[PDB]
This record gives sequence, C-alpha cells and structure tokens, in this order.
Amino acid sequence: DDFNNILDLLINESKKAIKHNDIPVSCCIIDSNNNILSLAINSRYKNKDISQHAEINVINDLISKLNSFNLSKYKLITTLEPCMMCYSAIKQVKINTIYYLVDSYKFGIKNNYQNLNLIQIKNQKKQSEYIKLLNIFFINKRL
Amino acid sequence: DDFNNILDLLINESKKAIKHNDIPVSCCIIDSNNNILSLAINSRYKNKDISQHAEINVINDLISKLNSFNLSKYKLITTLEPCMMCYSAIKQVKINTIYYLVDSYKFGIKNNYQNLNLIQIKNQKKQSEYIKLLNIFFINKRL
Ligand SMILES: [Zn+2]
Ligand SMILES: [Zn+2]
Repeated sequence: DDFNNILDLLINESKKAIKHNDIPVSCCIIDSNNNILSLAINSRYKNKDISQHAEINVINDLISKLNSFNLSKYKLITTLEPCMMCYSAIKQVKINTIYYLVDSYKFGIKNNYQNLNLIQIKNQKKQSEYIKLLNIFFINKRL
Repeated sequence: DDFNNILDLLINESKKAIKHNDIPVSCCIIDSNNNILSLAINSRYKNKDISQHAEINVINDLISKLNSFNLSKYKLITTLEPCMMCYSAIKQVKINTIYYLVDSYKFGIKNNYQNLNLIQIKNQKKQSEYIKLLNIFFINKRL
C-alpha cells in the first residue's frame, strides 16, 4: 500500500548514488497533504562531505526553499533508517516524524535511542526491491 | 595549564561567528605532536546549512586535506561540547578523543551517551573568558 509512488521515485533516485560509490539512499520531505517539497540522494563520498547524507541534503534543500530552520509541519520519508548524525539533524529542525522503508539492522548495527515518531513503512514489495538493490551494491563493492 | 595557546586561538576565532548570529564556537584537529592541521568556526546560520557547526567544518577540512575519511590518528579540540549530530560525525571519521572547554549543560541540556574519550580541559581562566563570551552573546541575542 503506503507511499507506493513516492517509494518508486525514491528507489529510482537512489540508484544515481552508485556511480560515485555512495550507498544508494534517497529521501524526500512532504507536507500534511503528502506533497513532496524537497528530494535528495546520498552524496557523501561523491563530494567528500561527511554531512552529505540524503537526509541532511533534503533538510538543507527545504531550508533554502523556506529561509527557515523550523520544519515542524513537515515529515521525512527515507529508504533507509537514518544514522544518528542525520537523526540529530532531523530533530534539530523539529521534524517530528520519520517514515523509513528498511531499518538500520538489516545491513548494519541497530541504532539506539518522545519528540519523534519513527515509523516503519508497510510495503513488502518496495522493501524487497530496495533490499535487493542494497545487497547488489554491497556485494559488488566487496569485490 | 593545558592548550593555553590553542585555546587562545580558538576563543579568538569563535568571535567571528557573532557577526552572522552564529553561536561563537571554534575548534581544531591536532595530530599526536599537537600540531594543528585544521581550524574551523561555527557557520550554520551564516550559510543556511544545518551541518555547518565548527566540528563538521573542521572534519570536512581535514578530509579535503587528506583525501581520506579515516582520521583515527588525530584528536579534536573544541570550545564547546559538541552536539549529537557532530558527535556522530566525529565517531564516523574514527576520531577517538574530544577535548572540550565548556560542557553542554552550562548553557543547555546535558547530552546523553567505550570508543570515544570525552575529556574536559583543565584551564579555569580560558574557560572563564569563553563562558563570559557566550553569556554576552546569548543575552545580547535575547534583545
Ligand atoms: Zn546520515
Ligand atoms: Zn554540532
């Protein structure tokens, strides 16, 4: 069901990061009516910037659009559960909800954490496609 | 005693952030022989970038200098105890030691946290000067 079109776009965009050896992650920020306002992909290693995960990129995008650091009436949708750096960045701009498709433990160590709802997206098919994408990425990099 | 000259430089540099309404924070990264390799100040609101705290700025500086994300044989010296976003960024580049002059609770909420030593700098005089700086900043902004 949920976010089928949005997840289609995010999954398709996350592939663009594989060129530059970045983990394929993409995310967007939506308003109360599920309109996408900002879209971003992971570009840390592409631009040699420790901060340029997809989450911080989309946050900075909406900040530039609104000329405001208060993003409290928007929500974030990401393909992969954010890291603690990006999690803290999300809480500092006052976004109260993170929808994620794949949790942080399927490919790594679980994150340890009130003011922020962390919701798993129910869409086994999109989740399966994206997990396939990540598996291919990691095994092709171990090469 | 400790880091008297380095703290003099950091405190003097942190003043440059007050122009652009940024919290006066400055930091550097040193090697095993206490040579400064990278120096940075806080510029979040100056450049509308949620990530541009002084810690992430100095990390990105050293990354550009070394063309490497492995900073495990360097340590970080900051005037103010880092936030959790910057803390996670520091741990992700594998810096194992953070020297801080003023802890996070004197002006805010205490941070809640192994692989990372968090050391308070013993220098009551520099600490007093910097605390004075921060007090003047915050009260002048409440205006
Ligand atoms: Zn992240
Ligand atoms: Zn910070």
